[PDB]
Amino acid sequence: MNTFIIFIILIPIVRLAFNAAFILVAILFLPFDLEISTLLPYVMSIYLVSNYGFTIVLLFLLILIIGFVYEINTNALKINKHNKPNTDSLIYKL
Amino acid sequence: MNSFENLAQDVNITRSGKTLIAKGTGGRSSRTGYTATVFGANGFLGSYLTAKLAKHGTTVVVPYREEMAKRHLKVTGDLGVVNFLEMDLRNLESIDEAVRHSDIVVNLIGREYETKNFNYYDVHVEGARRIAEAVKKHNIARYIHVSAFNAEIDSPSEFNHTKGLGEQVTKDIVPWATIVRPAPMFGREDKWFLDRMARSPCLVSANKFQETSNPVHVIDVAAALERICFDDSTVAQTFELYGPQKFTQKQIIDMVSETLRKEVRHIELPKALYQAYTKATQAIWWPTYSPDQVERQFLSQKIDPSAKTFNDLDLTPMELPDLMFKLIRPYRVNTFQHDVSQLENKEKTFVHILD
Amino acid sequence: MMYLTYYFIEITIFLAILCTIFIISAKNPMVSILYMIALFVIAAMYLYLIGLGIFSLLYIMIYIGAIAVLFLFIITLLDINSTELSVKSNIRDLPLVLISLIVLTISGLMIYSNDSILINKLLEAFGNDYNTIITQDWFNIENTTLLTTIGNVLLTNNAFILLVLAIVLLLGIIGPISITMKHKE
Amino acid sequence: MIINIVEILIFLVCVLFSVAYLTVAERKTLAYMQRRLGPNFVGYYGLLQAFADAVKLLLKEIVLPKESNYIILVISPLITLITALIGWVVIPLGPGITLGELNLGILFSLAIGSLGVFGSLLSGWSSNSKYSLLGSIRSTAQLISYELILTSIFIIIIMFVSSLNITTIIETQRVVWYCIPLLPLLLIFFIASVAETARPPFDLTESESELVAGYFTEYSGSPFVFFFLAEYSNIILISAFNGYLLLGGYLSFNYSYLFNILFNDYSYVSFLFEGLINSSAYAIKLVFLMFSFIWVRAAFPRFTYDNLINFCWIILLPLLFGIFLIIPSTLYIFDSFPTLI
Amino acid sequence: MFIGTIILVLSFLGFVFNRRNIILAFICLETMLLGINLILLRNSVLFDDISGSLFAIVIIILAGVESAIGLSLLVSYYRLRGVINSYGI
Amino acid sequence: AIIATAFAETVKFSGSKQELQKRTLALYRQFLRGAPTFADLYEVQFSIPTIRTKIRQEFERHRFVDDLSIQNVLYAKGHMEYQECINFWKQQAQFLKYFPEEDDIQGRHQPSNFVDKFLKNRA
Ligand SMILES: NC(=O)C1=CN([C@@H]2O[C@H](COP(=O)(O)OP(=O)(O)OC[C@H]3O[C@@H](n4cnc5c(N)ncnc54)[C@H](OP(=O)(O)O)[C@@H]3O)[C@@H](O)[C@H]2O)C=CC1
Repeated sequence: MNTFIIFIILIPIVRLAFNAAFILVAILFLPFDLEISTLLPYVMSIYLVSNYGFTIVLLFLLILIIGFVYEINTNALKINKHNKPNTDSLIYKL
Repeated sequence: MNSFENLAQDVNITRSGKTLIAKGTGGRSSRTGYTATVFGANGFLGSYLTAKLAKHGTTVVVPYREEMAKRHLKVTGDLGVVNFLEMDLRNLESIDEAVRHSDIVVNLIGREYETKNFNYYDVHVEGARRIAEAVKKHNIARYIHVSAFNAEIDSPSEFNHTKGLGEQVTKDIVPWATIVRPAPMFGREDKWFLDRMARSPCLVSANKFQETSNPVHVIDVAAALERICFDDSTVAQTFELYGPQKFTQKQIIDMVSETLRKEVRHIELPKALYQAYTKATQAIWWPTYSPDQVERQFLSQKIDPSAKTFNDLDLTPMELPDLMFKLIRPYRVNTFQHDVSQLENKEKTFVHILD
Repeated sequence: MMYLTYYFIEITIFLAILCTIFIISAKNPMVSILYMIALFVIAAMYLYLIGLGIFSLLYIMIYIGAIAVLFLFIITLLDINSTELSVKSNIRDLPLVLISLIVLTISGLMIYSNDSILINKLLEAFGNDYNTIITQDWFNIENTTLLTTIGNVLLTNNAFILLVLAIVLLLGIIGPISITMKHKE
Repeated sequence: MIINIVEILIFLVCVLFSVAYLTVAERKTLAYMQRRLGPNFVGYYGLLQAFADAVKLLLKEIVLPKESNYIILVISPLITLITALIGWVVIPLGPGITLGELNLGILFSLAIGSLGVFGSLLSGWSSNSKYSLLGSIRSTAQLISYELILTSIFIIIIMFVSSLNITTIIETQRVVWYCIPLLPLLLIFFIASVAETARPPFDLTESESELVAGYFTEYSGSPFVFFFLAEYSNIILISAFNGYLLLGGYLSFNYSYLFNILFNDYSYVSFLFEGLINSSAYAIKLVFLMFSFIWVRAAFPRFTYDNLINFCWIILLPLLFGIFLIIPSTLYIFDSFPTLI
Repeated sequence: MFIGTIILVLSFLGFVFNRRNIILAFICLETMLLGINLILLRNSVLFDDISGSLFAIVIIILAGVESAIGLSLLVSYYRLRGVINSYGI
Repeated sequence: AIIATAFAETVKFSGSKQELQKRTLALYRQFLRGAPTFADLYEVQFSIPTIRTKIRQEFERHRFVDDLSIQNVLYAKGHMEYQECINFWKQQAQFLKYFPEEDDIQGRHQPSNFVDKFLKNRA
């Protein structure tokens, strides 16, 4: 019986439409989360992988920045409006 | 225009020598002349009663003990119609005050269970005697006791024993007393019938669900008390407001389950065990079943055929299987739509995902 | 006192069985996802029992933190009809369910051994009888743990797999966009 | 294991009482910023307001709507409180003066801040009505989108010190607090903290749903109370992450020369005065940052969901995936990669 | 070695004998991957080796990306049809 | 432009009885098809047939009206009420205004001959 062990037990026991940016934000959270979680071993082995695993993780991050670039310039997460304001010109046949 | 649907005439005269001229068409502003007194308007039946009395301008005196349960009665009439007094059966002056200026009195007192300050005797017998003696002293023209169905002076149930003693004492001090004997009442926010079968996690019967009875909608009993308060033919009389259709407990439960579309839970464990579990639950402060009521689970409704009925008042009492839909639709879960097939082709035409 | 914490692994085994049966039997799928979360927790428990709390936490912050958030994020938005577990529809599988259970379990247990006689391959799996001694040496000098070792090998010895997982994640970005996002313009 | 019980009860009392009076501190701080006063009538200067709101809500009915679930609306607030509370275990108030004292304390906090989302996820399923299930989705997308940004900062600073022990991360801040070399990360971490708690200027769903008939947290009774002891504790917790990551935690002026001058020996007085000084530095830092949550609330208007997701994935993330490259380079330039101890 | 095999087998059987919906199929896939990782990590402990934990972390990555792609594919199906009926794929 | 709501019809005064006959019949048909919706949306305590009976009564009310303009007015008012009911604008009270009969018998004495009206001063 440790104080962490005593505490981690005590506390508990005492039709529609959607925009596809709503769903992409979740679907894209996965890979970016796996990237930032795969970066943990680097930060905890950063000395032992001196200057080799540094370069390796940079090529890793650059490859991932590519996909981020693709996401931005597609404008995936932007919401798009249908009822546009008219910008044609007013032209009268004579 | 509105109508005095409760009165047959506009000039009425009580048996105490008061003249009561009606005023109006019979709406919120009208006055019936009458002044009544209802000793349990805070409860399930008396609430519907004061609503029907004060809809037409009848002055209503409402003794209360809790200030906060009652407030839902002031809505029922114009200013000055509903009048409130704080009262207790252990204070006599309070009862004389409540009944002094009344042409009509209505006793709805009675718990379905015992307490520390009131046993079944003290509340169904002595309280009736106190009210009767004051109804007699002041010589109130009318008195309308309500004593439970199946009442019998000596019986396995102490409740029905007291309810029978309350009958004979009232009628042996106030000879002109009217006595009503309603059968198990049902309706919206009922005590022990439909809200229980619809909410209680599990039912129990020390018998089988076999106790036979004739239930009745409470609004109709309130209509009956209205049609008795004003009809002076009903002095020294007795009524049996039971209902057209005989229903065993298991029949009611099956209709409740059908209408709810959920499987009501019933257990049917024996008598002594349930009687013990009830006895031990009487020490917590909130009402629960009490040892004397599982005793009444073995006592089906014996109807007295010598007493008047609904048909002596021009009433057409209602049927349970029709009204159960109105009363149980709120607990109806209504899971989802039936048979979604033959809808894919229709759904395929609509845009489900915008970009 | 000692043996109060002896059968925790068997408890987790029993609980995983329960959560699997509950995932299979539940009416509304949302409940089935909640039971999947219970299963990932039990797995994280078991991994702590055998000395890998780092993976317990990585599971709780990956699977539960993202995948199951997303599963609820989907079933909240989609009209996923169902058919509650029944007896007219699913009983027919009982003989095949039972045969498949017995065979697949006995094979999955016999497979891990190198004995030549069949029955002995299973009786070897059921030989979990003897305790493993743990000796203490003094050769480890650093504070290297499992995560540091994983970083070292993954970023030095197996760099190529890392630089391919980057492309798997590029697919995880780029495929869902192409599928969901209509580049009409 | 008696003193372990004593130490738990001390901690729980201190944290819960701090939460209760953070409610009052929120209201009085916000008031004086608005040139009014109060609560200052329910106690001796309002020091009993929070317990009055509680006791009123515990004597209140437990009412459940017809078409709702019971178990989900009940356990989900309870599990939110639990998950928010167990994050307090790994939080140090002195060098090893911690209940957990794990070697994976960062990862414990990071996994528990991932378990936190489920309260908002299960809220929308408490209402079978259709719009609530989209309002919860808006409020989940903000959290899971901003947890990427809080994490990324945990990793950026752990590049400086290669250990997941919280005490070790604080002890490396004797030389300098990590808010001086990474000052912009202080703003970013404080912005994202305010977002993850769904606090203003990031209170989109509670407002957008306060207008509508639902899509909010329409609870009552005890679940209200637990949700309001889980919001005002996740606030302190996220403020603590800012503290022990960037602001030195329990660190302060070197109290070497003072303790040398005044004591002469290691007694059970010096240990007390030391733990007082450490915790006081940790506390005043939490106070200034809780003040900052309130300060921000009093000023800035609200965001919309498009402005907010755009803020995250198009402005913050690029800067961070840039910082992921500049800092390892900055260490490699100078031959200063930290060791595993 | 036991718990992993059991979750794997039961989840394969619940994948195969699911006449009800599809989210059970997704769940059974994820549980199969979980049971694999537990088998492998048990063996990696008993051997005191690292290749097992490496393949485990790799499985976690790949499974998360699997679920991402699967739940975009489902969203495409739903785009076109509007309802994911019990017996449709 | 301020666009019309869901079931809005533009007000158009027909010049003939023969066209308004058709328009009224379409309105009656829509009321009947929509009566179950009028039972679901409003928490109703009676039958769909009783709703259809009341609808038939309300259309029999003005069955013998030969002035064309008054008929056009009646048709427009009826389409207004259909739009009010099918879109969930009305609440229960405004709908059960049309069903006094279903509510419980109001008392006992409902005078129908002279003498009772005289005793109640309603003659
Ligand atoms: N409802 C049924 O199914 C049946 C009812 N009856 C009888 O009809 C009457 C109906 O009462 P019900 O409709 O059941 O709802 P209640 O039984 O709750 O009505 C009880 C009323 O009696 C008052 N009361 C009870 N005990 C005392 C007391 N000791 N001193 C003062 N006032 C008291 C209560 O006042 P407060 O609420 O302020 O405490 C309440 O207003 C009762 O007499 C009952 O015996 C008979 C057969 C069946």
